[PDB]
Amino acid sequence: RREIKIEGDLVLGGLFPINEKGTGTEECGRINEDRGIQRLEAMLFAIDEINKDNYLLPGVKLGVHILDTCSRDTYALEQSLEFVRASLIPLLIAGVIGGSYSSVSIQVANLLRLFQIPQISYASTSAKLSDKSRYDYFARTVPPDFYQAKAMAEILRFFNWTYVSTVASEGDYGETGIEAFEQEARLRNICIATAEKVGRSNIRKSYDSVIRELLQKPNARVVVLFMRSDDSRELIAAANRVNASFTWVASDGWGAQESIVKGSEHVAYGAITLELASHPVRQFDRYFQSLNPYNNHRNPWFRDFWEQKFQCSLQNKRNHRQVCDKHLAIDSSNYEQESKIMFVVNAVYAMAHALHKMQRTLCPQTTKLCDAMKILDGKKLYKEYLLKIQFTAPFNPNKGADSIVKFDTFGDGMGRYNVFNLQQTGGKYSYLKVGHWAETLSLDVDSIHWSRNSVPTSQCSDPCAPNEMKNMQPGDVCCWICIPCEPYEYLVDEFTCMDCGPGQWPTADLSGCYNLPE
Amino acid sequence: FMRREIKIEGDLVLGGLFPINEKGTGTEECGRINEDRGIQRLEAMLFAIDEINKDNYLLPGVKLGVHILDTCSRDTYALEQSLEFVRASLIPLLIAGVIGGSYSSVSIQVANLLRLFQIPQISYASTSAKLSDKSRYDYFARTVPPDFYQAKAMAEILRFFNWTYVSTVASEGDYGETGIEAFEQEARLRNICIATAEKVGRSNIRKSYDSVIRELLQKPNARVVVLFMRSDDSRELIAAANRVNASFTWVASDGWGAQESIVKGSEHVAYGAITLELASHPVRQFDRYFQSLNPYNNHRNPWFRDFWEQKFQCSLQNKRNHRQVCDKHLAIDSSNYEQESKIMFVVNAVYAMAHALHKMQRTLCPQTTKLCDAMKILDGKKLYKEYLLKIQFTAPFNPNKGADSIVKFDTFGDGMGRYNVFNLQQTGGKYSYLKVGHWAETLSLDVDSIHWSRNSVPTSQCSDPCAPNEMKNMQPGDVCCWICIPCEPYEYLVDEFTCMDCGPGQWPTADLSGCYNLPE
Ligand SMILES: *[C@@H]1O[C@H](CO)[C@@H](O)[C@H](O)[C@H]1NC(C)=O
Ligand SMILES: *[C@@H]1O[C@H](CO)[C@@H](O)[C@H](O)[C@H]1NC(C)=O
Ligand SMILES: N[C@H](C(=O)O)C1[C@@H](C(=O)O)[C@@H]1C(=O)O
Ligand SMILES: N[C@H](C(=O)O)C1[C@@H](C(=O)O)[C@@H]1C(=O)O
Repeated sequence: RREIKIEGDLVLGGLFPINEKGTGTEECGRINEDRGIQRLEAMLFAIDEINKDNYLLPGVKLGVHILDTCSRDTYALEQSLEFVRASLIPLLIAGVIGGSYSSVSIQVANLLRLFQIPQISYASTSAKLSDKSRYDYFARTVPPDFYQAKAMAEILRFFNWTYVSTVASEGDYGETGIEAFEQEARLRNICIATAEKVGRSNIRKSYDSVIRELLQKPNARVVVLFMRSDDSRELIAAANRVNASFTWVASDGWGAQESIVKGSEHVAYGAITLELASHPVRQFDRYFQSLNPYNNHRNPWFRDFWEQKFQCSLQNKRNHRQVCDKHLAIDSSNYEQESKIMFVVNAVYAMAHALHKMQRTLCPQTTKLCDAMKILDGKKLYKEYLLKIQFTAPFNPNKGADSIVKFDTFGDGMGRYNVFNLQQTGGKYSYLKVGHWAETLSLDVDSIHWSRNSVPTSQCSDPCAPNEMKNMQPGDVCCWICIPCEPYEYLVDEFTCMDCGPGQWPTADLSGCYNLPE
Repeated sequence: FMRREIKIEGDLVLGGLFPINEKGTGTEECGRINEDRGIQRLEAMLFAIDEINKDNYLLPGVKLGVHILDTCSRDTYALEQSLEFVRASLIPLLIAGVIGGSYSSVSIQVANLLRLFQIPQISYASTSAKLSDKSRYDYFARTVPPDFYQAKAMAEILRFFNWTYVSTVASEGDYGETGIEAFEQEARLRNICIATAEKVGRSNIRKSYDSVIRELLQKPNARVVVLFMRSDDSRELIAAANRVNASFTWVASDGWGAQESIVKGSEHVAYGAITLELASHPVRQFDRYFQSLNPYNNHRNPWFRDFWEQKFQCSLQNKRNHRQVCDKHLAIDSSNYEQESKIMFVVNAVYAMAHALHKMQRTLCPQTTKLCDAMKILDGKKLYKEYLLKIQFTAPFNPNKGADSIVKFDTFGDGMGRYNVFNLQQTGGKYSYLKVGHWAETLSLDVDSIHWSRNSVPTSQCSDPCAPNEMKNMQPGDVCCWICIPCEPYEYLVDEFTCMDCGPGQWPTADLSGCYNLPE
């Protein structure tokens, strides 16, 4: 029963997948270091900054009530009940920052709307959340996968990968994400060899079984992935067991996390992944690296985090071995800012700017929470927050690279993505930015390192022999057969053989006909 | 400081929600006791549970407990209270299902909460059509029909008496608005125009209502006013009309229904009103039960005392600093109590949940009549889809079995769309409601037994009637309003809307019905 409760004049609830999904009968498992602990600290970071800022909510201290979602929608939902009992020890919640997984953000959203509690997600990308008729108190600093799916399909359409396999996570993230892709695929004449999907309480066999099925479609060497972070790790490990090798094209679920490929790097080599377009928040690196078990007591999960990151033990762990060097530290050699940290910070600041404007509007005489704001109107708040437009928390260089945080009419963020390629050049494995997507695809193909040093081929059928075969399309529009032609016929075009006619014969290259002698 | 509730343990527990108290006015959350739709309905659930707990053929071996809460007639409050039902699935009683919501707004919000934890819910009075949408309210069912039908019965009654020009007033919320929306659609199809569409709502005071009356008055021709309002709001509107002594022929939905409490203190303003209510029949055994209740033998209902003091204008030792202690011989009886119109639906709702749990226990626990391990943790999703397919004869408390006394649900989880039409009379010096018809699929009513307002069957049309002596009825663009064109002295009225030349040698009769020959 861990949580972070910090009092304040106004309190923001927070939800993070601090722990991985519990396996079997347990509800929570291992620590999610980057997407759990880091992101949690980024909200703590943002709250601290805002509490030191004399121009944003001066006179109104922001507190928090942060809870673990353990990467499970049902668990996050039960936890969230904590945010609403509040409006009846318990802290009144002005708004909630959170949900990483779309499924948890959705369920939490169905609960928070009942009590008019605004919610801002910093990572939930499902297109379902754009529906303001169902999630009317939900907003997010990231875009809907309606766009990510387009970026992925256009990438395949570029390298002409017309025959691919897809595996998607069960849940609102993977399923709706994969559906969007399928639609985008059709429109670009891309066929799906086989559509697999893993899900809830799935064990090895479920994944091993997916690898087998992918293998049963040898021609489909490129496999599209729209899977949760946890499931991705599982699928990669499975491929590693039977040493399966495909060119992976995964969504942000996998993203640019090295943790997903750890221990199966050669299997994911050459993979192409996507992640929302972002830039690290510099002041955050300083904050996070200054954290250690001695100065960070407000984060009840930090000790378990520390022990797992460094393979520790102090006096607060199970019956293990190897105590830990008091000189260990989070630093430039073992830490790298999580890709979505920026969105966590701007989500919190968005809520703050929305409360600030509301306080200036209802409390014109003081900087304090006046009686008129004693009981917040969350409906108004949400429609005082949707219209917000401000420059990304100080923590962002320039102001011309469109560093403005604001929301769509659907409460969504801008659909900008970056494309990455998992390389290893320097002995070590890393993600290199090899392109991006803003409205049209963009990537310099020369910097990409493929699997098996060769740009992958993923088509239904083998290419026809030149010397004489014509391309023949059967019933579908992806597969075909090759029909060698009569020695006296030439290829008027790729799919049609025609008689050169009397006195004539086809040219060595079969492009035309030359006259016969004798 | 003291938030009351009823907690009775059992092998299985049913949550309950009833508007025991009226909406609180101003800063307070709850107000006066709602006697009929509050206390009665509450006790009808306690009644049903007792009977079930004595029935050896229904849930024998499994005692039903309850967790009944007050909604104070407010969705937000009902919502906060319901949280109690979900925390339970984590002192607290585990909820197998919830019986409740009277007002649609509370049933809807509660349904939005309960579905998240797959807790089945059966409402005994919420009629909003929205609730038929199993894509949003997938854990909700009800023993009553959607107003999709009630609105049709109302529009067909107007179309009958040719009331083509009417005003409407709807309560803000899912009951009044969706209800009035259905009527508006039904009206158009039957060529009925709406003079003015008013609507009262949340935190509304006198002026909001007085203002509605004034606007109704600004449409004198529309003498018939259609109402689709909550009980509480209805009472306000009628009180408002009573102040400026405004008089219209009211056609109200079940919200008003056949409650005498709505008209009390303004009976002459509501005289001749026509109201609808769901077709039901009193549950005889309940009369006996409710009548045997008194502050001495009914300690399990923590609201009964307040109830008592208000019904009789009492005081004992558990009340404010008032006067007049109360006669220890008072008693609820045939002279001061009449079964609330929807009691039958509360009993059936509760019985439906029991039958659903009963069938599930017989299925999952084949060796005993006890709640076996297999059912220690109920699968609410299954319960709901074991409960939707339920079909049984109305709790013993219903005579015959041929008048279709079978409780079941639509594919939408709704009940059957059958209504009764009532007329507010006063013949015997006292005001009362008289059944003057009913609606099953087609309207039906014997016009002769109806007592109208101002002893004359109302006229509710757009334009003033044409002068006889020479005017012809003329229809412009719509089918509700018209203009009257006096005719030439040499024209007669071949028909109400047509003037024709009598032709040479002839001249129209004083009456204008024909032409007579000219002398000279
Ligand atoms: C097939 O893909 C290659 C690789 O980008 C490209 O050069 C070529 O133009 C494409 N051909 C088709 C079918 O458009
Ligand atoms: C309604 O109008 C019809 C047709 O004009 C008429 O026959 C009927 O009597 C009217 N209904 C009543 C009873 O007012
Ligand atoms: N975009 C993911 C989702 O909406 O579910 C979210 C990823 C993240 O936390 O960055 C998590 C996921 O892997 O699904
Ligand atoms: N049928 C009403 C509704 O759906 O809201 C319900 C009436 C009742 O409790 O009998 C209450 C109301 O007044 O609206």
